[PDB]
Formats: sequence, C-alpha cells, structure tokens
Amino acid sequence: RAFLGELKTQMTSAVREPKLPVLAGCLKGLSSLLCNFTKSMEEDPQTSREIFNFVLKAIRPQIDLKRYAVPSAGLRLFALHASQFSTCLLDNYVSLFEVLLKWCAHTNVELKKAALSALESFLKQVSNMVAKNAEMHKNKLQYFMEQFYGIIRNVDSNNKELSIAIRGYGLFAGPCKVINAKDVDFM
Amino acid sequence: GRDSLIFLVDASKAMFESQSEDELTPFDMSIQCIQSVYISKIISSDRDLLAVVFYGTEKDKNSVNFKNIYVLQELDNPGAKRILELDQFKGQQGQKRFQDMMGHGSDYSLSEVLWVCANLFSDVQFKMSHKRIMLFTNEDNPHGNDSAKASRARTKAGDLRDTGIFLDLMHLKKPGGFDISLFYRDIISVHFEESSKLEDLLRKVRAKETRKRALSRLKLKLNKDIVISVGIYNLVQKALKPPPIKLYRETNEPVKTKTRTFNTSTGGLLLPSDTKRSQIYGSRQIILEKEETEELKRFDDPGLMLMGFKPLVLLKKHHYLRPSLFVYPEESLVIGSSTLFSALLIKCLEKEVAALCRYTPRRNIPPYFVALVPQEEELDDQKIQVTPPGFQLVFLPFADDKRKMPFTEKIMATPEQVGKMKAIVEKLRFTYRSDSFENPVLQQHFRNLEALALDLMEPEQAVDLTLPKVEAMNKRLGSLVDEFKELVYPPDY
Amino acid sequence: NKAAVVLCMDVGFTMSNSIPGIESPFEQAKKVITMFVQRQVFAENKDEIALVLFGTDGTDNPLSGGDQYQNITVHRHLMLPDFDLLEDIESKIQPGSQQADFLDALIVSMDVIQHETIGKKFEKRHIEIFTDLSSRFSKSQLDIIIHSLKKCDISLQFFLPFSLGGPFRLGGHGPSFPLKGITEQQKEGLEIVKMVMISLEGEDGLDEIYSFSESLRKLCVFKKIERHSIHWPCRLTIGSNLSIRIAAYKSILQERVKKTWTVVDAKTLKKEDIQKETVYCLNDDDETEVLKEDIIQGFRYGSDIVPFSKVDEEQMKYKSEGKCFSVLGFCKSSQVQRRFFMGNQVLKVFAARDDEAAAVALSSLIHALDDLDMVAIVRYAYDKRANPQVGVAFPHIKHNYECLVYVQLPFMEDLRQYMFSSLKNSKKYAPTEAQLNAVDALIDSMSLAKKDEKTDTLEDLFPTTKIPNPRFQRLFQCLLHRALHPREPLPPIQQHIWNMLNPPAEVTTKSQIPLSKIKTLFPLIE
DNA sequence: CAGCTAATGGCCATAATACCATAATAATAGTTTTTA
DNA sequence: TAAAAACTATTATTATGGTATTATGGCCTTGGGC
Repeated sequence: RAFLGELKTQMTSAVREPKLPVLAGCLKGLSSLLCNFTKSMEEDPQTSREIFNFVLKAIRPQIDLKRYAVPSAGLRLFALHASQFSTCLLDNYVSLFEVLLKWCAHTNVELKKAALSALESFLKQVSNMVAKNAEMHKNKLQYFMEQFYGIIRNVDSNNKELSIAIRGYGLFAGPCKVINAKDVDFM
Repeated sequence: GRDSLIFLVDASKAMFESQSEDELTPFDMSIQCIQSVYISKIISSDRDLLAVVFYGTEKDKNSVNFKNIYVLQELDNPGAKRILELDQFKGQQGQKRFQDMMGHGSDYSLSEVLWVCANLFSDVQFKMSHKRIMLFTNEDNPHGNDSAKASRARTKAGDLRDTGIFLDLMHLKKPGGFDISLFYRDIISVHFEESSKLEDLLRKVRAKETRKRALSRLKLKLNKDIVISVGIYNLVQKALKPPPIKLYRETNEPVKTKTRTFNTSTGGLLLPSDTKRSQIYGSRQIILEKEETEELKRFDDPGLMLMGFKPLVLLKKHHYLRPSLFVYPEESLVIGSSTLFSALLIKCLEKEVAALCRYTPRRNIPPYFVALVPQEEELDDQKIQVTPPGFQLVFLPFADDKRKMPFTEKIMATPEQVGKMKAIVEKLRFTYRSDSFENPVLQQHFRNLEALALDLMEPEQAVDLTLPKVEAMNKRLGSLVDEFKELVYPPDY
Repeated sequence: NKAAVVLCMDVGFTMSNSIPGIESPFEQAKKVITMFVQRQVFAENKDEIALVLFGTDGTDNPLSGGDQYQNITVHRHLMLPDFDLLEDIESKIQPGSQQADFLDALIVSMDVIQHETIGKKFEKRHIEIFTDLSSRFSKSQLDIIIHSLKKCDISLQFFLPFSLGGPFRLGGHGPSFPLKGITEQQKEGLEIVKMVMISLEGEDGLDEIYSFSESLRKLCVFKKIERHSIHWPCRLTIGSNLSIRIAAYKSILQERVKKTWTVVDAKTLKKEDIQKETVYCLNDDDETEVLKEDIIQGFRYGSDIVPFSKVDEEQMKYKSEGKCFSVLGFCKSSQVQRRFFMGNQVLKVFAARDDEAAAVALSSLIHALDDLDMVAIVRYAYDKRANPQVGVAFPHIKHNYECLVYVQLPFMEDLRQYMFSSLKNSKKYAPTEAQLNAVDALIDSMSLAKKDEKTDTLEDLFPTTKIPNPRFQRLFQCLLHRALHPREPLPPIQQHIWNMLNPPAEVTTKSQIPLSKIKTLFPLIE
C-alpha cells in the first residue's frame, strides 16, 4: 500500500507522469496482491483505473510495447470482484473502456491481444452484474450495451480485422440471459 | 579520458652510479622524481595512470623477455604500499640493494626500449588520452659502435611520436645541466614556461587537483524564438577533498553502511509515504509533500533566458556572493552564437553592457536572477587565457544579500598620512600572480596522508606563504608604521 | 527584533476604488500588509502588532467620543504572534468603507505604542499609516502627535496608490500607473502627510512616502527595526609591523532555509515514529551488520585504500589557533579580475572603535589603496570556534561610508582551463554586420539600465536590489496558502511574482521588432 | 570579598554530511527491411 | 505469417559535482542581597 501510495504520487508532479518501469512492477506483482485481496473497495479501483488511463499516450515510451505491456497483463489478470469495480464507474467508464480498446487495438503494435483480453473480460464482469441486475442494469445495461453497440453495427460497414472476435463476445455480452429484461429476440 | 603518465630511467651503465660524484647518483635524483609525480597524484589524485620501469640493466622485469630491462609496476592510479613498495629505492644502501638485488647495468638497445615502455602503453585497458613519458638519463652517447642503433633511434622514434606517445629528457644535470645539444632531438619527443627540474614538479603538484572536466550541459533560450545551449563549467568549485570515507576499524574495510527509516516508536519501519516534509511554528505543525516541496520550486525548467543588458560598471562591489563558476556558451552544437555570441560579447562589452539571465539549475530549482557579464577573450602570443570567452555568471544582489549591514558615521583621514601611506604600501605591495595561492591548511592533511602513503616520520612539510614573512615586513618597509602609529595616536594598542 | 509594530490602515471608499490593472487600494493593503503577516511568520523574533482600523464602518478604541475616534476600531493587541492572528486576515478583512480622519488614527496609534509597550519591553518601535489620503484632513494635533511619537521613537511609513512625482506592475519596477491618476483630494492629503513626515523624521520622509504597489516592488518595511551586524573580534595584522583590533562584519552572503522541510511523520505528523536508520554494515560476503558505529576514518584514493583514523586526523592536523586576520600583502588592481574575485560570504569590516584613531589611519591606508587600485591580501581565521582560513579583501568605496570586505582569494587550483579554440577565430563564422548592428540597437532597446533622472543613474529594468528571489517568496505563497488553507495543488503564483520575474515591456516591446530581426536575420540549425 | 559567580541562559561558523543530480562514455533495445 | 540484421533511437554508466542537509561548531548571555 506504500508502493501503491508513492506511485500514486509519482504519477502526479514529475512531468505529470510516473516512472512506468515502476508502475509496471507495482501493478505487476500487484497481480498476486489483488489475487490475495478479497474485495478491494476504496482507492484501489482508482489506482488501477488511473494507471491504465495514464498508459494511454506516448509518455516515456520504453520498448514501447512495455508501455503497453504495463496494462497488458494489468487489466487481464485483474478479474477480481475487487476487479468488479467500475461497475461503480462503468457508464462513465465504458467510454474509457473502448477508449483504451481503440487505443492499443488501433495502436499499431505487437500486443493487441491484451486489449482483446480485458475487453472480453471486464466486459464480462459488466455482463455478470448485468446478469445480476435489472435495476442498475436495464437502462445502464442499455447504456454500456449501446456504447459497444455502436461497435456492434460498426463491424457491418468497416474492416476491424481480428476485432471481429471482439464483437461476438459483446455480441454475446448483449444477449446473455438478457432477452428477459431486454429482448435479444432478433439477436 | 583518464590518461597515461610514465616514469623511466635510462641505463647504459654508469647511470645508476653517481658518476663518482659526491652528492648523489642523478639516478637517485630521478628516483625521488618518480616518487614526486607518483606521490603527486596522491594529492592531485589523478585517474591518470602512472608508470615505473627501468631498463638497460643486468636482470629483467618484463613480459617482453629481453635483456637489460625491468618493469617496476604496471600502469596505475597509485597505492599506499605501491608507494611504500617503491619506497625502498632511496639511499645508498637502497641504491645498491635496489641495483644488485635487481641487478644493475650491462647493456641496452634503444628503440627496443622504446617499444618497451611503449609496450607499457600496451598496458592500457582503459580510457586514457595523454601519452606522456619521461626518460631519466645523462647519456651523452647512446652508442657510437652500432649506428644502426642510431638509425633505429631516428627510425622507431618517429613511430612512437607518431604513436602519439611522448618522452622527453628534462635537463637533469649531466654537467652544465647538460653540455650536449648536437644530435639530440630523437631523445625527446595557454601560454606557459618550462623548467629543467623536479622542484617545480614537487611544489607545483603539492596541492594540485583535477584537470579535464566539463559535464552538465544546460541551455539558454535567448528570446522565446531563438536558441543557445549553455555549457556549465567550474573554473573551480572552491575545490575540496574527496571527503572522509567510511571504513570500519580493525576490518579496515568500507562499512557499506546503509540508511533508511525504521519506525522510531514501534520497532517497525518508516517509508517516504509514511512521512512528508514539514514546516512547523508556534502551535501549528504544517506538513507538505517532499514532492510538494520539490515541485514548489517549479517555474520554468533548467535553462536560461537573456533577461537584458546592463552597464558593466553599474555594479562593481556594492556586493558579492557565491561565484560564477564559468559557463561557456556552447558553440559546436548550437553555433552562430559563434557569430551571435561573438559579436554579442564584442559589442556588449563595447557597450559596457551585459546580458542578464534567470538561471535555473539542474533538475529545476527555484531559479534566480543573475547577471551575465560578457566575458572577453584574452590570449597572448602563446595564448595565456585569463578570460576564456564567455560570460561572467553574475549573481544578482537580493534581499538576503542586504538582509543586514550597518550604517553609521565615519571619521576620516588626512593627506599627511597618504603621502607616506602610498609608498608604505609600495613596500607592502607585491605584483602577486595567478599562482601559489591556496588554503594549504587543508593540503597539510593530504600531507598527513602522504605519511601513510610513504609510511614515514614527518610530512613533506613544504612551504607556501599564506602567512607573511617578518624579515621582509620589518625589512623593506621598516618601522615607518611607527610614524603612522604616533601620527594621531598614543595607542597603548 | 524585540519590538512593537503599529499598522495603521485604510480600508475605506477610496481604498475601495474600483481601479483597472493593479488591485484596489485596500486589496493592495491586505496584500502588502499580509506580506507583513508573512514576514512576521518569517521574522520568528519578538515583534508585536496592535491594530488601528480606519476606512472601516465602526469604532473600537479607548475613547469612542471626542469627534475624533470616529471610525477607529481596535482589532488586535501587541502580542508574540500566533496563527489565529494569521487567521484574522483570512476572516475579518473586507472592503469596509466609512471614514475616519488622519490625526485620529495617528493619536490612536500613539496610544497603541503608549500603554501596551508599557509592560512590554521594546527597544525599537514604528507606526505606519497606510492610507490613500481621502478625507477632510485634520492639521490640528499634527506636530503634537509627531514629536510625541518622537518621544515614542516612532519611525514612520505611508502607503497610497501612486508616486509623489505590458501591464503596470503591482510589484517590481518602480511606480506603475498613469502618473496623474492621483485624485487631487489625495494630493492635499499628500501635503498633509508631507507635513507630518517633514515634521517627525525630516523632509527626507517624502521619499519615505510610499505606495501600496511600490510596497510590492520594494523590501521597504524590511529595513526599519533590526539589529546591525555584530562585531567580529580579532586583529587585522598589517605586517609584523602593524596589528589592529578590528570588527569584521558579514556583508553579502547567501540565504538558506528556515528548516529542512521537516521530514517527520505522516498520518500523525508525530516525530516519535521518526528517525533514520544508522544501518552500518560489514563490507563484503554477506557484509553483515556492524554495531557500535565507531569505525576508522579512512579512504581509498588512487588505487589505494586510505586506512586512517579521526585520531591521526585531529593530532596530525596543523591549523590556525582560534582566530586571526592578517594582511598577507597588497597588489594593484590592473592584472586583477572580477571572476577572479571568488567567494560567497563577504565581510564589511568596520572598526573596533572608541579609540577610533587606527580607523582614521585605516582610512589613510584605504585611500592609499583606492588611488592606486590596490587590493588586500589577508589571512582570516573566524573567531568564535576554531577555524583557519585565508582570502582576499578589498576596500569598497561609497562616499558616505566605506569598509574593506573579506572575500575568498581564488586559490591557485581554482582555475579550470580547456583546449578551447578561440572565438578570436570566427573564420568559420561571420555574417554581414548589417544584422549585427541592428540587434545592437536592440541591445539598447533591451538595455535594462538606461540613463534616467538625468542623474546618470541608469535604472536597470530588473534593478536587482529590493526585488527578491523566488525560493523563499514562492514558498511564502505556499505558506499563507497551505498554512492558512487546507492542502491544495500549486498555490497562487500571483504575477507580481512574475512581474518581478519579467522585465518591463517598454524595453521588451522595443525588443519586439528586434525580436523579429533575430528570427529573420539570425537563423537556427539542428 | 572582592565582586557573583560561572557555567547558566544562547549559538553562530564551519566543516562535514546529505541529496541529488549530470557526461563522460560506453549498452540497450528498437522499430523498419524483406523472407519466408 | 513471422522472421533476419538492422544501423538507428532509446533509456540505460557514472565522477563529479554541486546543491541541500546534518551536526554542533566553542562562544556570548543569566543570574541575586550578601
């Protein structure tokens, strides 16, 4: 929680940017840490959340996929119910979600797959409380739903390459149990 | 980068002998010369490496496996019992024992010796630049017998100079200090003078220190629209020692002590997180981040700005404080400030005007207002440089500078005094110099370390005058200070 | 110091004048006066303040009647400062507008000195009436208050929005406002204060007439109450011939912090948890802990470890004694160079006087130096605790009073020198002059000091001096902000800051088209 | 006693220390190239 | 598709400083009716 803290700091006042080697580690083994957490709540969502959100430009690009390697496993291994988090921030987030998606996805690189991974994944967690929620997922369901849905039909007229896989899962993630509260019948 | 410097003694035969002269073998004089530079680089503490080798002799020390040689040591920054290890070699007991125990003199062959010591330039594994060697000889005749050896002198010689490798012969007293001019060129290899002896070497390097250094390179934006990058330079730092180093007691070895923070209440630890950087007064403790502090510096960035132009004479000393060290504006990288900076200094000096800047030290700082006098460019025939072209990095005066200084009345003197006072000072004046100026009282300790270096009784205990000499004070001027004393007062001091 | 401080302040209507550019005069008043607040937190001494409020809407004071005392409020009482006294700035302050008269707050300020300093021992005192001089001005009791505050040993100040004679800075670079912006009501008040000041400390006080904005340009209040440099006892030896008891004095020298940024705890702030780790180790091969910190004191140098102790240090060390100052000789100034004036700490050196004779003969040798451009070569061993040193020292001459200043003679090692190819060789760089001359004319337009006043005092824009340096100022803004308000990001940089930071744009404007000829005539590479 | 000591109250310079922060060089990796 | 070098760039190196900081540094200030 120190390392958490002083990197939370180093992200701030030095050229607005941390030392990404140092986040790569913090998050890196923070993998295992989270694996052991049992439901982080307060800071940590923002911790992660931030780190990825700041991974999103040319910053101090080092082995530039390293820049991308930071989130690579970073979101990935973070499957927790603590990693069920931006379900707090989602309708906001999913914006950011696809922003990173488009980001590295379209960023011409040798690790796309990570994107795809967490994409599907936090995508899933979404889908999961969605599966558990009519209240916060009926509309806000259809919020995130349509968020991606622009991509759903986006595939029809465009060339997404491997991103096709993407849709299907979201093309699933739309219809999960969902025809109950939101009819996927035509789906 | 950290270079080569080389001791060598010639040998034909009689050299290690005294020429039967009743003072010393000039061989030995050389011995203390070796002592003097190798020791010298204790003081100067030079990452230059030093060489000790002889040749022309009975037995050998070498890896080249030929007659009439000895290595002494391979290239080194010095060592204490490298010093001691060589310290056996003074004294007639040590003359001889050194000689015979190693064997002393048979024959030699010259350029063979060249690539000998040269092939100590083989010894380089590291970054050196200066190839500088010294032969110790009175030899008038290398040989008459085989002039193929002479052609070998004039032959490999040019190679080794062409090798950039340079040995000369200082004037070491063969009689007349030498009587030979004649064939001698081959034997040997910013306005100054030269000398024939070691004494200059001795004292000159008694306090001496680092030479090749230029490191951290800043910039100056002139306006927002135009460029210079600025070389930071230390004419000196007010040079100090490499400071006391941690070595534990009987173990003698570096402590490799470390430091962090345990919790000072509970037996736990502490972390920079766990703490912060505070100011406290009165009731209120106030705590703000080591970051918050270090970026509260922030205004622009390390770099510099022409802030204007001022009369040079505007400020002489109403004032003074922490020096300019000397920034030379870089012109290779950014040139045209070759021209720009050139005529800048030309005419701003002509204007008696200067370029003010706000200097922003390294990894930021709060920056500060500091004038830059244009520094003129002074070179003579051989180009003594007192004023490397540049800027005086002129701190501006500020509140703290003036934070306090008293003012009250002053009662004033009369010309009756000055009539004498002037010439009195003419007796008290000296033309001074650039040189022989220091705070040796710190030097005296790397004397005190010269001790363990040689492991001997009392230091060099050398002489600079940082203290006035009474015979001259009471000599040239005299007691006319009496006249002054009773001029207006019966002091009783 | 140890003192009482009377801030006599106008918040009223004309202090509330809506004004372009620089802030309104009462806004100015809490800006400068609260920099007084700053510097009180930055004084950290015995200084007190009891407050005379005018321009306010109300009256608080020993008598409320008299036809005076009108709009005279007593907020504060002379006390060793405290942070609540900081907070009253953050609390009470407003654009309170209603009128007192001037002799009213002048005699109230008198009492502020009177009865509180009674019972509070203060060697120096001051009363400072900061007002734009809008009222019906009482000339009645003027000289009474004036020489009675002489009895109260009151040095005196006044702030207002103007001078007696590319923005207009609220601080830095002299009077800034359209020069005639004075409302002439405030010029009759100007005459009033003229009388008061010419009466107490003399007519010189008409320069001691100040504004609030120049109060942000200068240090002005800084030099009032405070101790002079303290005698440094020893003898300057002039030859084995002459030795003299003298007073060395520290003249120009570098500031530093008031504390390290106390590194102590977070989440508590309690230093109890706080200390660093000794952690002395063995050297190699698991190199484990070592205890009983003591070690030999040694080095490597060269290739050689330098085993040694602190003992052999202490003993084997030659030194000075406890002190000394001895002329080492003299020289002309011709061969001599400013760069080759080195040091940081500088000593104005005045007499051990009373028996001042050798200070007079000192003057003799001084003008023996100045005629002939003669410089002093002197050992100096600082007195109070055990140190040798040696350095240059030189007389500075400013007609009214002069001293010799001890400074470091740059020492023979002190010259680094390179292989640098001469700029005397431009043979690879020359343009047409035709640009060079023009940008010279720029160098004039950018000449910071040009001849002013026809005193031949070229007023250097950036005239050094009362214009400070950030580190402290910067912090100070951090200090009022965070000290007086919760944690935040970067605090106000208020451009009076950058006013100071940046020269005036008449010069700069005069650079603009020359700033053009730079880019045009002078290209770039890379 | 004589005058109160005299180490009390205070503490500035230092040197030391630290952080802390770069070129003098020397590496990494690096993203392109087709090839397969 | 990778897959090859690839001369490029990077960020890596300290030695050397400078800050900045520590520390008291051996001194000037405090005391009481006999």
